[PDB]
Amino acid sequence: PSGFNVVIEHDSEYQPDVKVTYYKNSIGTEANGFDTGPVFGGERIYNLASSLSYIRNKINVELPSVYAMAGEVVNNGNELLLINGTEIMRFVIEGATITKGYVEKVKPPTNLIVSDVTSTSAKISWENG
Amino acid sequence: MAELTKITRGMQNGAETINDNLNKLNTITVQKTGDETIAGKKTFSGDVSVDGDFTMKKFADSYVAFFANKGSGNTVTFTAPWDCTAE
Repeated sequence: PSGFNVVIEHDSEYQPDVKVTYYKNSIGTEANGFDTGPVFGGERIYNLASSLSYIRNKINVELPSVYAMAGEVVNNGNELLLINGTEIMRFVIEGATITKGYVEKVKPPTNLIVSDVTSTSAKISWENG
Repeated sequence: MAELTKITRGMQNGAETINDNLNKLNTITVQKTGDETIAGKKTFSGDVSVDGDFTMKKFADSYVAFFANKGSGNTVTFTAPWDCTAE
């Protein structure tokens, strides 16, 4: 929909910052085993532009739809890693500890409309995320 | 001395084996700081100086020797225990 959304659950009662990077063939992600890639340690690191929004204990990292990828989620507490083969999308939190992280699958409803409103009732209608 | 697992191109858990080898080296090595306990026979080729409090077990057994004649007291005959200076 709006984009590709990665949820980061943390222990802060506030709004931790998140910095997103992307890189291929870092140590342990090479297809033919350790150091079988074209640039040992990892190829070009790209900074990914994110739009962040917050609720208590949950950061929602909205990235452009073009970056959308599958993959294993690794939680290292200081950083979250979205590993898809050779590709890694790295999320670095500031001022909190990552509790759990995941690509948002169950997404919140959207076009909320109040119709047929009377003194005693109203009808709420929406659209799936 | 320590048993490290070989790091080869194409190996399976490269990052994890490098981490374990670094951790092995870090915990088995004698370091230039902090209080430690060192096992094994340590032979020093060069000079050794102890600025702090040097402790050695059995100094008089190790470095001094007393030999005297019981039955006569004029002629002491003995086999030197180590390279020494006599008084």
